Amino acid sequence: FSPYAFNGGTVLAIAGEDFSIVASDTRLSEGFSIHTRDSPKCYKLTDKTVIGCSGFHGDCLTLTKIIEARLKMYKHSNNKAMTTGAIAAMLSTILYSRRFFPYYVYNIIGGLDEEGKGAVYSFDPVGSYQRDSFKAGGSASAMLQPLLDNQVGFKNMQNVEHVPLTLDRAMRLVKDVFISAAERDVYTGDALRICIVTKEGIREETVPLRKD
Amino acid sequence: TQNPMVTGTSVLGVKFDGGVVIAADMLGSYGSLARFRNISRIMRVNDSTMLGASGDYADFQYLKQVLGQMVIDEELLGDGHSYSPRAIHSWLTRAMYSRRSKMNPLWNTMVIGGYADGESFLGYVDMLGVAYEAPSLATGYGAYLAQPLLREVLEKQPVLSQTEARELVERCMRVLYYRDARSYNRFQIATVTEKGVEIEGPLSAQTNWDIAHM
Amino acid sequence: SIMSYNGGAVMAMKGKNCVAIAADRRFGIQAQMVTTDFQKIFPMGDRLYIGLAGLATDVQTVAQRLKFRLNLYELKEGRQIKPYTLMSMVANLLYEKRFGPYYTEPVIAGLDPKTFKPFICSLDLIGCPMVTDDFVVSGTCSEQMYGMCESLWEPNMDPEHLFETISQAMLNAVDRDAVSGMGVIVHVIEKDKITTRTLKARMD
Amino acid sequence: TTTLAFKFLHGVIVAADSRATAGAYIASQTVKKVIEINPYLLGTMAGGAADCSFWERLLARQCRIYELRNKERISVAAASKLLANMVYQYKGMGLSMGTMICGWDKRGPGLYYVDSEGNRISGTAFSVGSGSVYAYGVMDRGYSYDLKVEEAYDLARRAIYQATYRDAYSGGAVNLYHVREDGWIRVSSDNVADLHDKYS
Amino acid sequence: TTIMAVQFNGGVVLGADSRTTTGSYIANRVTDKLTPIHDHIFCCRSGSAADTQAVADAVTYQLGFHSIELNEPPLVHTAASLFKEMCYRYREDLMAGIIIAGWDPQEGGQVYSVPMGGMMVRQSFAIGGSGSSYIYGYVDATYREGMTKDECLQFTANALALAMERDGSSGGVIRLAAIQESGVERQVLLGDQIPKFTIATL
Amino acid sequence: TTIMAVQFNGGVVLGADSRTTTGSYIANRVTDKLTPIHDHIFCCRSGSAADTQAVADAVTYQLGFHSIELNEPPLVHTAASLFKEMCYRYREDLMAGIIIAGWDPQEGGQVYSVPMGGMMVRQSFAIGGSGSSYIYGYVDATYREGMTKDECLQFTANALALAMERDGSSGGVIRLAAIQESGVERQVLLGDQIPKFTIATL
Amino acid sequence: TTIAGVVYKDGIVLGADTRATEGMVVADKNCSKIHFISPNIYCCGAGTAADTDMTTQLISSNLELHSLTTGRLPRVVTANRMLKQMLFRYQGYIGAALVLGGVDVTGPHLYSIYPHGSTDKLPYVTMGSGSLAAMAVFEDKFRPDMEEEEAKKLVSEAIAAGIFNDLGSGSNIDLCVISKSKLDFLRPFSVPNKKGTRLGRYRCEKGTTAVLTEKVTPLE
Amino acid sequence: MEYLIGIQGPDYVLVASDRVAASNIVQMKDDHDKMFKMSEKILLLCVGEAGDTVQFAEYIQKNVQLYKMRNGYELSPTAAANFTRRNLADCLRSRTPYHVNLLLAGYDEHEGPALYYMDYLAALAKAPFAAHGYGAFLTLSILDRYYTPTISRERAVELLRKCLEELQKRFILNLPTFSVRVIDKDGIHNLENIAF
Amino acid sequence: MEYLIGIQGPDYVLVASDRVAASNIVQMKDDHDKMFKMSEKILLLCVGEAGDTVQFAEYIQKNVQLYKMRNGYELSPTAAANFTRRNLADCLRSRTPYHVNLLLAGYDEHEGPALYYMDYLAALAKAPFAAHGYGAFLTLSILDRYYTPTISRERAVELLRKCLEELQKRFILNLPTFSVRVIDKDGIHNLENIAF
Ligand SMILES: *[B]([O])([O])[C]([C][C]([C])[C])[N]C(=O)C1=[C]N([C]2[C][C][C][C][C]2)N=N1
Ligand SMILES: *[B]([O])([O])[C]([C][C]([C])[C])[N]C(=O)C1=[C]N([C]2[C][C][C][C][C]2)N=N1
Ligand SMILES: *[B]([O])([O])[C]([C][C]([C])[C])[N]C(=O)C1=[C]N([C]2[C][C][C][C][C]2)N=N1
Repeated sequence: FSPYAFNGGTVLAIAGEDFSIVASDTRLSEGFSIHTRDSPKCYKLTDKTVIGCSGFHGDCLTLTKIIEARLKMYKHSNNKAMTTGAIAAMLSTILYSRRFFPYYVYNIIGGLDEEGKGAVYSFDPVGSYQRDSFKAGGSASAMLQPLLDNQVGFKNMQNVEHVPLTLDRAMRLVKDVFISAAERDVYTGDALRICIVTKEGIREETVPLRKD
Repeated sequence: TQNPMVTGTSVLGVKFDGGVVIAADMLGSYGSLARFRNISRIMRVNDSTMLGASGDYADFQYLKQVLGQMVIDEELLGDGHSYSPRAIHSWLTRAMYSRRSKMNPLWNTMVIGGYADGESFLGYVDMLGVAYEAPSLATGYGAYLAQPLLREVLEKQPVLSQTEARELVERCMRVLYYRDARSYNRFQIATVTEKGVEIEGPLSAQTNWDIAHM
Repeated sequence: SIMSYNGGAVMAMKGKNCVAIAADRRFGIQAQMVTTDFQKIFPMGDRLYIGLAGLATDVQTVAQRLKFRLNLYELKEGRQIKPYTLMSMVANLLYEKRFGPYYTEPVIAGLDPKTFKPFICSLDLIGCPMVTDDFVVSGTCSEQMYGMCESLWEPNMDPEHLFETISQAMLNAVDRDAVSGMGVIVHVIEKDKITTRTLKARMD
Repeated sequence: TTTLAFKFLHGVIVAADSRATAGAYIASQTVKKVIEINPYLLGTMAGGAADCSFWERLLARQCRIYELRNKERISVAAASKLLANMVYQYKGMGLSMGTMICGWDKRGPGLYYVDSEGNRISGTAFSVGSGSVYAYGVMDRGYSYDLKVEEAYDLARRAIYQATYRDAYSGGAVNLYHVREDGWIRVSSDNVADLHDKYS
Repeated sequence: TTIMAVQFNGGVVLGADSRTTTGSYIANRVTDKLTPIHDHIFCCRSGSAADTQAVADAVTYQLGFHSIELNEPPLVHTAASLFKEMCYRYREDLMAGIIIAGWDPQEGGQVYSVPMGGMMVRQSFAIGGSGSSYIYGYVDATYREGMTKDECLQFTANALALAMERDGSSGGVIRLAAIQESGVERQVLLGDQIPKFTIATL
Repeated sequence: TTIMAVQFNGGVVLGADSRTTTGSYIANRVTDKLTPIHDHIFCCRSGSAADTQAVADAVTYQLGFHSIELNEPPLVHTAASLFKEMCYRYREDLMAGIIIAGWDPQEGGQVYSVPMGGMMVRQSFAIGGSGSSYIYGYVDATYREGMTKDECLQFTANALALAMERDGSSGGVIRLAAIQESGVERQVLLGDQIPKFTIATL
Repeated sequence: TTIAGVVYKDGIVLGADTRATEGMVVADKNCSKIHFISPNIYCCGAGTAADTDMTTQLISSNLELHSLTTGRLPRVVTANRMLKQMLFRYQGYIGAALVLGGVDVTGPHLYSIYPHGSTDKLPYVTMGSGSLAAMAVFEDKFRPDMEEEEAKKLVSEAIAAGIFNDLGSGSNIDLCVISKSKLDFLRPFSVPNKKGTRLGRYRCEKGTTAVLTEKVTPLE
Repeated sequence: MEYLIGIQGPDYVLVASDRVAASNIVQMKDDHDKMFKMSEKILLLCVGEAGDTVQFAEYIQKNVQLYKMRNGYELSPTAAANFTRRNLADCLRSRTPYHVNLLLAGYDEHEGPALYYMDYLAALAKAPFAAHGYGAFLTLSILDRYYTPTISRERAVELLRKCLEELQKRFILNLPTFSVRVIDKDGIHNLENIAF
Repeated sequence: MEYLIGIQGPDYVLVASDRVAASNIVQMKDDHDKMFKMSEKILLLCVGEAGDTVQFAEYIQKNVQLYKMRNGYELSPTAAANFTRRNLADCLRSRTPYHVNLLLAGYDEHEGPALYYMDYLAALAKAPFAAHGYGAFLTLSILDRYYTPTISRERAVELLRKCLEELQKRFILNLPTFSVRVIDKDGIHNLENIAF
């Protein structure tokens, strides 16, 4: 009896100086079949924090529910909402609590920090985490990471002036890298959900992808 | 339950304009043997919810009694509040995941069909605790055979009628009887609308064997 | 996996009237690097190059046996071998050991003799030919390479534009792989020249 | 992972690489393998990223609580002993961590190595990780107890550089720390690519 | 093992073989597989001898106590539900194939099937054991609605006899039981009384 | 798979299902399991499809050549002996359950059984396949000596139909064959023509 | 992989997808799965790609040699026998499940050969990982003696069912119509999938990549 | 674990190896020779399987010596390293594959000094310096940091000492003595053993 | 492999042990101490499992030191060796059994010197001399042939050298330094380390 199931799905996260984009595909699968074509992996935690998970859907559904409850309990005793950094630090301890029967989930929290600048936290299945600028996790994480490194991090480029990451240029980048991941990865496809975390709230955009 | 005993095959499910229709053959298989050919694999939770489970039949009977008590318990209070199709689906997802986390799951794959507050709900819960919603569902071998047919009708006609969805369910049941080696030609058809949950059958399909002569 | 024992990655791209073939130079046993100038790309005849990835011992064996066959073929029917003919030759060699195959995924790239039409292809361990129109990757970091080429490759690039694309794809693909890197060698095959330069990569 | 530590005449030098891997794939290249327990306590990490991170953070919380009750900073020997007893409970359960506790308490500079297996020894020069074997070569060769601060920084940087050149699981940058009597200080964080251009 | 239970208007008819084998050896050649759970409630045991005896004793205890508190003849469905509970609870530890069949004032003659997993299903007739596989086609082609208490006894004897010849784990004598409102009537069928079928010969 | 062969005065009657399953999926729902080895010699295949086809082709080749040299209709026993040879030779590599049945001028209508191991035994009627386990009791209680060519066709159709309902590996249509001295007569029984037995219901 | 075939009024219609995966990654989005055995006989192949090519290439050369000798048109039985006998000899180790369809003197014949060596002569067949999806379309809309255009539409729907429901199949749809007087190899027949248009350019301007060494060589 | 090492200079190759033969926990020999003289300017260092090393090194040697007899001239270091690599790679998928790691050192008149590294999977690789064994991990970094292409013979031996001294204090095994040789234009020269 | 050794004389016990702490193929420490001072005249030498040795030796030590505090007098060598044997034997069939081999040396005022040998299965045995590890096989025979019951302290140290010298030339492991101690009526005395 296997308690885990690979359901696929990729989640992206890019942090700006005033925003934070968290995108993911909406295809749930198993083996070679497609469960549903409409299953986004992005969840709105607070008003400035969005979590994205991929992997075993059973654990994603449970982890997300636990995080929702932990946020409510924290607001009851501390009388204030939990910050992005506090939600990342708390997730680490929750993932490591099941260290000998871990959640098969790849989480990528994206929001805004105290200052007001975009924040992105990448997590590992057992709980390890760190804050970065951009991050890709899922079944196409290895296909997208290198592109973001080159395009956003300006790695391996000798003659570039390194222009600031604007919200309009990052919106195209997320759409572009996911259109390339749907051409190679068989777990990525059908629809792309994009959540933009700004100071005026969380916006949501949906773009179609390949269905084959 | 590490190893299932008497199991059931695929359960179909498709949402239509004003309700949800669910089909399931009435057969309890013991390996490759058709042991029980008259068992109902569809249960009516309450007035707006119905359930169709595939897999271990003993687990389905345990869930049938654990759900029946819940509905009865809630009706005793009579405060107006009642479990919706979405609330039952949620409860089942937590029950399936909890069992799976304790290394002792209920070998089943359910299809929850309901109709409350003007919305048709079609849920799906497996033994690992994996759950989602969709316009049309199919478990067991129906995901490889019936799912493709249901999805090919909902792509050009997203909204279906009661008669259209029912005619599509019969076509899928007939295709499952030709290719699934663990299915029977005797099935039940449950429908949940504004009037409630109604079960019909046993029904049969119109199988043709012209290809046997060629 | 046996293929991930020595690491390495080969890439072939197509341009207007040119082809490019790049490869990593790190030779190493598992986690330890031995030399940083291992040859993974071999010349099969002026405008025809073959890049091999996988087990280093099978990379040298397959390159030597293919050369042995290629020499006899060119002497017999006194003419230059055609890119498509070499693929069939290589595929046939790999399929002889169908149940005890060589651990190497070849990547052929070159211009057709006389017509000078670009040609790139890749084969699996048992010799399964796959002729494409854009690019072909082979190595321990194909996923990373697949993502780079998919969003960088353009339909009709020139020699200079093609060199920049294949170099940026390899440099960013081998930086995500641990057992791949330590220098990158690129060969740009044109109609009258064969430019070969080693890119400045990370020595990690 | 490649982390080294050695105590010379002017305190303790701590250096580490910044690269996480998920098999052949390079997960990250900006991971901080050196965690600060407090102003006079440093802790290195090698092995299980989640294992070392959670247990060193647990040790840091224990050291802060200890200082509130006894109204004094914990020693380097007590800090390592605490951590050693923590991981011993889960011995032979899968825990993977090779830390190095460094600090300057009452008996001068102290450097202890503590792994998940059960080891807990003190020394003058340690090296944990998959690239530790390569780091040892350069370390010992250039190690001297009367090394100057500038010469000690060079040795630690050069030792991590050569280890990342030979080991595939070590790379990124080279974070260097210097523990003194007044407390540890962040010396530098040179990138391996820039070190390669300087050593060539 | 080859147990069988059929029902008629009045009540039900039970039947079983009597062979208990431990490998290729018959440890008990006259085993009594039909176990009385109550006055008008019996049960055919199949599977593990130790598991079926333990469960039958437990159910008999629980049913007896339950019937003394309610001051009424126990329902056949109640006995079957008790069996089902233990069969499902300890499904990973027990190996039983109980067939509960009896007669009560409410529903009359009933036959319940409680297979290995622990599921409970009511049928007009049920067959269990290792030798029941060979008579699946026979019971489906011979059973007819409206059988009397006399035809049911001949139907059960015929099916059990056919399973005893093909199965190595089934044999010995045949223990029948006809439960009605009047009471229970046991009957054994030995050598000459056991239905015989001419073996095809050239 | 459910194959069956019975014999009468004139010749023999064959029958089989048509389902070919690869797991819980029916790859071929109208498979022809009855294979002609010669003019008046057929054979029902069971077990592995690739193994039974390979052997049948080989035997058909050997029997055809043997019959052309002897200038005489081949004996049914000769065809069965050929099958037996290959079945025994490669018993550790093949998975077949062939049933050779035909008619020859010497012995008339004969039915031979060549099970997995490679043994050969002549019977008046034989059943093979995975679905033959459920009809063992039915054929033993229904078969009677003296059956005509018409009763044999109804006997085979009845037994195959009963096995198709209980077995998951058996189903589809029913392919019959009546071989006599006059020749071979094939016949298929589809949906409505397939014998039906009222399922016990409450 | 989704390969299928049907037998219409006067001919054979073969179809297949064009996606080739190397695990859960698309290696080739336009590979040919319909192989030429002879002028009147074609073959759709799934399973092990390398074995499917080598087996069809060998049988096609054997059928070509046989055709030159006899001087007549090859039969579908001959191709079937050769394949099934060779496949059986390797004891299933040559993973090659193909759909053999062609038209000869006896008419149009469609076979399905499995890796172990078993064959099936049916009016319609489906192979591959998306075989159950294509079979559902054939078991819901197939009718005997269909028109050429009707058979092409039904076989296109079968390949489309597999392409959109199976993760192992995608790209385009390949068709192959073999009749008594013609052979129409339509590749591609239908393109249900198309890469999305770029939202921005990522061109690598010259001089963006540093170079440590450089050596040019002038070829004749 | 046995230890081999090679250092290629401007016009010379410096090779060294441990001379310890051991069975289970005891050292049976403290003056074992792991170097095989293939020719006048070619040395084949071999380590690995108990019986395979000598069987393989002697077969190659026999053929290399046979080559000179029938031809009149010796095989070059490159050709000798390719011949041995081809023979080890042929047995790899055979009935009896030799599990041996080796280093080939030689001096070609028109090519200078050559140092070849080979593992047990028959993967040939020319290198400026190399090592085999569990001690290679500890000494490869020392080499890297101190080795320069124009290194002189005197500094090459001084550099060798450093690597061997590192093994003395860091390695867990007992390697007290090492065999040292040098190949240049005047053939192979025996150098004083480095003992500790 | 770690090495322990004990030699009991007429009125003294001589114990020695290697001071090498090692991880995989490298020696992390060359001055490690494997001796635990249980009391004023009791030494507990411990080797074995990585984490078990210290955990077990410190637990015994704590209890032996506790015994003296509450009673005013120390535990005898025999009682201390029986207490440790009883504790190791209780964990044997428990959830977490310590895999440690040890030697207990002590001097009792009314009983003289005592040398106890104990394996990981908690089997106590008094002996005139003993050893632990893979080096015990090579040195136990030397002891047997040269050890006499009336051996003097000076000859006991000379005899110890012979055993350690045998390890230097025969053992495959690297044990260059050894810790030496002696227990008599004046307590425990630190002897100069024997280095090679
Ligand atoms: B080091 O390489 O040891 C490094 C030290 C950490 C970052 C403090 N460890 C890792 O890189 C690392 C790798 N992993 C897992 C390996 C198996 C798959 C999941 C990740 N954890 N830490
Ligand atoms: B039957 O064959 O299934 C039968 C049913 C029982 C009698 C209720 N079972 C057995 O034959 C049987 C035999 N045993 C034991 C095996 C070990 C030795 C003691 C008998 N258990 N069930
Ligand atoms: B029967 O069920 O025994 C039947 C008899 C055959 C048709 C003569 N066997 C099969 O059903 C069967 C199926 N297969 C293969 C399994 C692998 C895929 C191809 C079919 N082999 N025998």
